[PDB]
Amino acid sequence: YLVPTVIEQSERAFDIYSRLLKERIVFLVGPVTDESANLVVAQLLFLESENPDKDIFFYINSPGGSVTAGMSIYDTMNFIKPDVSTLCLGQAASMGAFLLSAGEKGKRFALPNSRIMIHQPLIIHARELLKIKEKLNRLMAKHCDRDLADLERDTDRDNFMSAEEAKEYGLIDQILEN
Amino acid sequence: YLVPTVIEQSERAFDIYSRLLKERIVFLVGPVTDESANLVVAQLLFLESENPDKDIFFYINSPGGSVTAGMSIYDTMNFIKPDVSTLCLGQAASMGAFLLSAGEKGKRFALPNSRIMIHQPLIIHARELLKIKEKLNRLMAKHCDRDLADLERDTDRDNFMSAEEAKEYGLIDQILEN
Amino acid sequence: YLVPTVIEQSERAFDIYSRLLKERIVFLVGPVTDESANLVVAQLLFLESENPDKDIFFYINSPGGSVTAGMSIYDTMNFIKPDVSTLCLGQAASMGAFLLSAGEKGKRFALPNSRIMIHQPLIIHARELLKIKEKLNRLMAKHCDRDLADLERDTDRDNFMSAEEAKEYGLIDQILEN
Amino acid sequence: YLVPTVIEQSERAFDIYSRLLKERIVFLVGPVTDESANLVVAQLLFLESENPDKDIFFYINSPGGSVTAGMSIYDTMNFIKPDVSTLCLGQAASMGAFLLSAGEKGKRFALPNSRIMIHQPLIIHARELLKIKEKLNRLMAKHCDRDLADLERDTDRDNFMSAEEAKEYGLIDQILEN
Amino acid sequence: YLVPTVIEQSERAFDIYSRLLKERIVFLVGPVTDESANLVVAQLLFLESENPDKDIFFYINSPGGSVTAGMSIYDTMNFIKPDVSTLCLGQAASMGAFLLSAGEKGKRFALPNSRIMIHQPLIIHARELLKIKEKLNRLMAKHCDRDLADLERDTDRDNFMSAEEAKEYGLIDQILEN
Amino acid sequence: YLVPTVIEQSERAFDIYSRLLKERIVFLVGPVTDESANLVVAQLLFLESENPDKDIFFYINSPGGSVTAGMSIYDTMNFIKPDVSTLCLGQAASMGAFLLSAGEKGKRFALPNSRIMIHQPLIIHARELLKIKEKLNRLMAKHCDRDLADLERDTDRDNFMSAEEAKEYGLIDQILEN
Amino acid sequence: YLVPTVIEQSERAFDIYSRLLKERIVFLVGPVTDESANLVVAQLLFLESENPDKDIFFYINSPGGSVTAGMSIYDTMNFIKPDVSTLCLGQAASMGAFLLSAGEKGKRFALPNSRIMIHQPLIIHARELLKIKEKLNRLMAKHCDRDLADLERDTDRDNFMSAEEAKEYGLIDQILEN
Amino acid sequence: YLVPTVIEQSERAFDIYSRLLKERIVFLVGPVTDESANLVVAQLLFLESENPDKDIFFYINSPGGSVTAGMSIYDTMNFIKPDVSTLCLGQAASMGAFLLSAGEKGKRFALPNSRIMIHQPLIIHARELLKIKEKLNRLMAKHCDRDLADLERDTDRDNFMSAEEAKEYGLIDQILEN
Amino acid sequence: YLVPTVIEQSERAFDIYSRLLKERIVFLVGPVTDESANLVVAQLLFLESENPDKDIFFYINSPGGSVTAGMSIYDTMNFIKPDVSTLCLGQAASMGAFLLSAGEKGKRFALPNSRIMIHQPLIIHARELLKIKEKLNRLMAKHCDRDLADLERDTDRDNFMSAEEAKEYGLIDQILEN
Amino acid sequence: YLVPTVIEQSERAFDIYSRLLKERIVFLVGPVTDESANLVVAQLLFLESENPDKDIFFYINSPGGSVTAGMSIYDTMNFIKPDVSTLCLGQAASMGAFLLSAGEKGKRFALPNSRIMIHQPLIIHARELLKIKEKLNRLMAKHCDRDLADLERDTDRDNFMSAEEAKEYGLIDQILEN
Amino acid sequence: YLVPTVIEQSERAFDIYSRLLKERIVFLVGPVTDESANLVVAQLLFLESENPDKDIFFYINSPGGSVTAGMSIYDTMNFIKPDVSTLCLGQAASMGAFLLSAGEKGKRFALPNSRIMIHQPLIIHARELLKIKEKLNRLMAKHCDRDLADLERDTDRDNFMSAEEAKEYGLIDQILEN
Repeated sequence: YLVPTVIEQSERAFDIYSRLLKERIVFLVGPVTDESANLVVAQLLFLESENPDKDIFFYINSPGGSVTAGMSIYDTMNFIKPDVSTLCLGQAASMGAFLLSAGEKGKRFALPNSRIMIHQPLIIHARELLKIKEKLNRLMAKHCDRDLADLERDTDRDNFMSAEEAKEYGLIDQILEN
Repeated sequence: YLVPTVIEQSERAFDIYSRLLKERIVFLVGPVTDESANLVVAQLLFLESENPDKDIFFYINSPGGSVTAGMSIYDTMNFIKPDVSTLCLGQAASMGAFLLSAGEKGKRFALPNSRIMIHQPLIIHARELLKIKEKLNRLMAKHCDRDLADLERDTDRDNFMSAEEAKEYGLIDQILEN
Repeated sequence: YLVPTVIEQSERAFDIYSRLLKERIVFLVGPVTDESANLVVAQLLFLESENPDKDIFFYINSPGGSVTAGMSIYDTMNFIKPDVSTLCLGQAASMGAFLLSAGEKGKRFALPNSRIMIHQPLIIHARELLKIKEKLNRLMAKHCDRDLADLERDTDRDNFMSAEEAKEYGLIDQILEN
Repeated sequence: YLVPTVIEQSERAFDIYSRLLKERIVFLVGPVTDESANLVVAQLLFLESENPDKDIFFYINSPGGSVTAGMSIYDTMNFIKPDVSTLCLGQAASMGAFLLSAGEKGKRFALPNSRIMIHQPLIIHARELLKIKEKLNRLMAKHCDRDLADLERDTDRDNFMSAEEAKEYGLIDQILEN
Repeated sequence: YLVPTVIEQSERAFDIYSRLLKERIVFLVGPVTDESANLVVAQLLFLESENPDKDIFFYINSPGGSVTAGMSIYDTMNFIKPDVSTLCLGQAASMGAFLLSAGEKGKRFALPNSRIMIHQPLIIHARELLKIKEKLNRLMAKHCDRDLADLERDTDRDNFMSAEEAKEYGLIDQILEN
Repeated sequence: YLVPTVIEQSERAFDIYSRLLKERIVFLVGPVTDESANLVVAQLLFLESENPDKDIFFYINSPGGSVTAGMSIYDTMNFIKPDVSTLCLGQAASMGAFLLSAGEKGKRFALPNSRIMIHQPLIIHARELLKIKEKLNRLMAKHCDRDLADLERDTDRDNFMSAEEAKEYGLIDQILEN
Repeated sequence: YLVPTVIEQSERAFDIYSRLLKERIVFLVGPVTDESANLVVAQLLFLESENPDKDIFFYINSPGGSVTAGMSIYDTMNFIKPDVSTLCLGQAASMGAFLLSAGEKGKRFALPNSRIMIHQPLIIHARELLKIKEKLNRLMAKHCDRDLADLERDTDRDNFMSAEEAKEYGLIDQILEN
Repeated sequence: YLVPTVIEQSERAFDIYSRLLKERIVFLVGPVTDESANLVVAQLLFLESENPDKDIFFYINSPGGSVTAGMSIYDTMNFIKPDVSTLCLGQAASMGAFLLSAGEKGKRFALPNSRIMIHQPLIIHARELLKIKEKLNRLMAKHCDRDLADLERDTDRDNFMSAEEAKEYGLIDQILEN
Repeated sequence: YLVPTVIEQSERAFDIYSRLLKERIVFLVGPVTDESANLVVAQLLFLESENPDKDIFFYINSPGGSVTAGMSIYDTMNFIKPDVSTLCLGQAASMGAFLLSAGEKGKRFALPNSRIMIHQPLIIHARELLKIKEKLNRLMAKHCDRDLADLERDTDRDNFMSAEEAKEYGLIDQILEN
Repeated sequence: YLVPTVIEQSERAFDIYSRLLKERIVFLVGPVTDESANLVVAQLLFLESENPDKDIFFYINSPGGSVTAGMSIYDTMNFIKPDVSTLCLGQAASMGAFLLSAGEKGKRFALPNSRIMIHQPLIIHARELLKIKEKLNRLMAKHCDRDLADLERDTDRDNFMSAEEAKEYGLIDQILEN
Repeated sequence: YLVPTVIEQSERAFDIYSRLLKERIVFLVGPVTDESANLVVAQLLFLESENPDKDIFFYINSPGGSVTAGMSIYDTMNFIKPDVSTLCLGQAASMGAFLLSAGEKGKRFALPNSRIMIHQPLIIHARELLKIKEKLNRLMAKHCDRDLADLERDTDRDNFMSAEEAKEYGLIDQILEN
């Protein structure tokens, strides 16, 4: 795709994504891969360095992806000093929902027509996948202020939640209309 | 394709799309994908930032695409402060028609020889697709000042509407000859 | 993937990876190949030249790769004067775990949700692979302050270790939460 | 792969390989092909031109490749005035080992965990390959201060030598730990 | 392949091939194709224009290629005023050997370990290929100061000549060791 | 695969499947396709013709398949006079479970380690698939002596039932150990 | 697929399809192609020859196919003396529905869970397809005792009819449960 | 492959596999698939019918395969009246080892150089695979007169057992040299 | 390939391979696979059954193959009562040489221009392949009346032996000219 | 290809190749492969068995093939008692020429417009191919009553001989016009 | 393609080609390949054997093919005692025209709308193809009672001759209308 160039007044020419990175917006679009995860991490590290006291807005539009790739993003967000806010656009599923729910508590947002899926399909052998299964359900339960039993019950099913359902579940704090 | 470069007098060299983005024109061409949807969103966010009080012209030439990708565009247009006007060029179908009808009421336009299709083929399981089916028919009914029953009847069929038929249906407000 | 551009204040425009290389961060992402290994080496040599007394931070997110490619990285890290610190993000497996464990003793780190695998699948004939097998187990035993017998026992199995298990094993020195 | 950009203080921006070429380091990575061989030659000719009295460091990480391509490198190294030092990183095999052994006598180096293979698989008809077979064994014998009989015996087998074995064989002069 | 950038002192940044073109070196690497032949021609025309009295060094490393493509190079070399010297690196075969032998008489060189093949496989119908066969054998005989009968005999066989054999044959004038 | 030949004493040579068809056993193995469904139908029609008063044993080992293909089998079983008994071997899922449950009431069997899935993924437009969805849930409810509400609830989930669970659900009448 | 062999008592061994052809059953399964249409025709001609006064049962399970191929079947059925009865199993769509409706009036049957689609997608230029469109709608109107206007209205939509709806439409005469 | 034909004296010509089926030998060769499993089942059912009091010899040479396919074989062997003896030739792994261990107790054999692997890789979601995991470990523990804990420990690792180790484990009863 | 049919006088028509199986000749041609190994086993079992006191001639023309597949042949030959003679035609390598050497001692033959290779490339993890490596070297040493040390030395190299060299090595007993 | 069936009067139906095998004609057509070589061997063994005192006519039309495959044919022809005559049809090259020349001395024939090539391209390593090269040149020299030096000279070139040239060379004894 | 079966009254069932072979008609259809040429030869040899005094009718419908394959047919036709008549159906080109013209003089026929092309495209090196070129032109000149100069002129062009032109040229003797 052709990525548009915009001009910042200060003049500096940036592609549209770099222009938004300047505003501390990091995008995760499409499946989480080692490469896309590392770009998210590189951007998060960069933004902390430029100003440790300013929020980072992590926009998620993603069907899922690699667990380890997603976990590198997760730990980076928890590790770096500035709060990382999250926003769900279109969808957040599997690791995408995980990363959404993992944003700074009180700053996790969704747009009204988004769909959030907490199902973790986990696809290594047979007991290595379970260590992951349990680890993710525990972290989700923590993020959601829910019992481990509730996440064990719900991350089992590929059902989507509306932004309101996700808010009540505890994955997001607010729904943004304007 | 080779994308031409034009010179803005102020001089600044831009590709033709970036030059038109400078005039607040955002293009959606071809199928709506996560990547193309995110480029539309990135452009819409950018334009709001540069001047929240100036209209954005969203030009649509698209056969359809992913629902969630289209919904990220939809919510962005509804979310950002400046009115987002829409124009149908060639065609708008499925999600393209949705996004066309979703433009700011009173500023939804079509060119005379365009063809607009409101059919929503929806192609997840079997009851997750219906949540979408109903959600889109309700939003279309809202956009069109039509009963839900009318959209349930018409989004069922892959028939195309002329710009005049779309105007009477309520998808567009005006047809532009000059 | 589109790699974002950021601006260094001094102005200089860099892609995000080059911007982090400026901060002495070298990334190894994905499988270790001759090309990716040589890029790591080129970066390590460069950084030593710019300032031999400053630490290099080598970030690893890798499932494994070629042994000889990994060994060129290993010898470069041991060869160049400045300490090379390591960090595991997401995962380090096979040669990735080797390179992680190979970082400067006292400066080998992991993030809390990473997974470290010391299994060396070794995939030449039949006795050329064993020279490698033994060489890697001896180096691992050295890195870990473990008996050769312990590495012979554990590099045999494709089990993953948590950051805490890796710390107790002796692959890493510290786990970083913040 | 994305090749990082670094800044030379003098400022000049270079990719990492060009930055190291400035320091007279030429890399041969991966199989020797007509294109990669010609890049090595072009770099060697360039470096001689800039300063005929300064050593060139030729870093080799290569499984082998075309004989004629390798011979163009070989003759260029012997032809150009400045000594061309060599270093084995990871591995040097077949033509790679040939080029390693072919470096300036007294300046042929290897890293400790590298593996050097002098086997020449030679893969033209049946007697054209032998002219090559004999020519390479004679040149190897010359480089190594070994009898033709010894190279005829050893270039026959696909066994790898450790850096110490290669040093005793006569392929390299020194092993570099620091 | 990544082509290195070097800096000319005058500063001007050039890729390594352009930097050598500045020194009047033209490279023909790999098979002769319409595109690669035209690049050689474009470079030869350019160099004549910049300075008609300075020699051009045409470096050949090529297994062969299209006859008509090779003939465009041949006529350009004969046509342009400055002497075009030739050098064989690695190999020159079929059209490559033709172009090597076609260099300015007294300035045709080879490196010591190169291999030169004058066999012309000629692969149109059946009598169109013979017009070419005869034309090339006559031109070779001219270049070599040999009888047509000798070229008819030797261009028949796919045997390689050493630089010394090529010198005695009459394809090259000198062999360059230093 | 090679299909074995066996001899019937009466002698007549049959492939193993034809030999079992002679004993009134019809196999459905693998996905239900138009071709495999028609073979089942052809066999069922044949067997009724040979003896309308003898039971037909329909052995099912199938992950699912086309609905219309499965329905041709279903109607044939209901249509032909002799009772069609069913047996689940390995698995019966989607249409396979449907056909299993559809066997003559009182003669629906499963083997102890089989797994039965009543989930109907239904993969036409959007309201044509629902006519099918409802039709299949109603027929399942009939077969199982369950409310439509129970099948609407359970055919929604891709969970497998053990033979005992299927027996309690009402899909099978008996479990056969010997 | 393996086609079973059955034995006719008279003994004669037949594959299951040939055994049913002996009972005057002709199957059309899957898309109508020139080859499958010609097999249907060959069977119909054969059966008329063996006994011109006995009905032929043409079983249809088909999504559609070539118009000309379907028309050869249609004319053969109308041409040959014995009545050709039809039965819909699973489905009959496009040309399949045409051929179903085309059976002898009073002997057109469907099984209860079949789905019949009269939509004729017609996929030549632009006016050659219309000659077909009109011809098929006229023949359907004839078969159904419906106005041309009704078929013009309904063959326009890809909706499926239940056996009862098809009976009321006039495509079939009876629905067979037993 | 061409399958040889042999003549039975009684004369009857059989392919070699059918000739051995006559001697009650059933072969499972290669991966267990729905088709190969059903052929094994068809053969087992046939053999029981011909003589319920004669042993069946099931020869296994298989790396593994589908669980449900393997379970249909397992239940058939347990279900049919005559003892089913088993023999491991070459190897039995995963489901192959399961089926080997599942033979009639006291009649489970292996050849001396065979290799038996009880590892069950299980490759559905995440808790459907565990129902299988537990079910197979329980059945293995039963077959082997071992604790569930021992199978949970050993079916975890992809290690091979010699025939003697398998005998001591309890997978086989005897090793056959002659 | 078309396999010729020949007539046995007794008349019985056989393909040429079946005709030779009647003479107790079993062929192993090409790579040893599970399927080809099982055909060899099936033939060996058959021949023992027809006459346990008559020799079987196993003709080998094979580059190698699967170890486990080869071992099933090996154990069958050792297991069945009649001596199994072997003959090398063209070549026997890897497992082919193993099976050749494994024939009945005193009846292992080769044709004069055959080439026998005892190299065992063994291509599982890293210590599972060694169990095989050692097992095969021990069996070879047994077959050859050689020390384990000699086979460890020679099965290491991909050199071919002439029939005379194989005879002296101890792989074969006799060379057959007539 | 469809292979015709002919009737032998004695009646017995044979395919045309089997009918000619009955007349002791063995065909080698196309490249020599392990499979085609083994069919030739199987036929030669068969024919010797039926009548050891009758000549076998081996018809060759072949561009070449595997050496070991060809050698199995060669040794079989030399091994079996009846003279094996040879005939070249169309061509005999490489191994085909070898096998032609290898026929019984005094009974080696060619048709007048055939082309015979003794070039042995030999396409293993580098000294394993030479053992073959020398072995084949020695056998050819034997067959032709020529010096080893003459075959070393001529098997070097891919030139074709007419039947008369082959006769004078010593590859064939006679040329057959009628 | 399905090849029809016909019944010979004597009854004997033959495929249609075998039935015509019985009438001494040999067909060459499509390109001449080693396999199709050998089938023609096998048929010609067979027919001579059955009755050396009866004509063979060789029907040609072929665009061309391999020269050596065609020459094996040519020599067989000239070699075998009975006259081989030829007939051109549809076309005869290149080797097909050669074989047509090569039929027994006075018995070479063509059908009226056939097209005969004597162009010999000859598609080896460059002088091996000419030996063929000359040989074929000489044989054509012989067949046609034309000068070598005339065939050298006309076999040069890819023009087609009508049956009348071919008759006047001398390729055929008669044109058959009835």
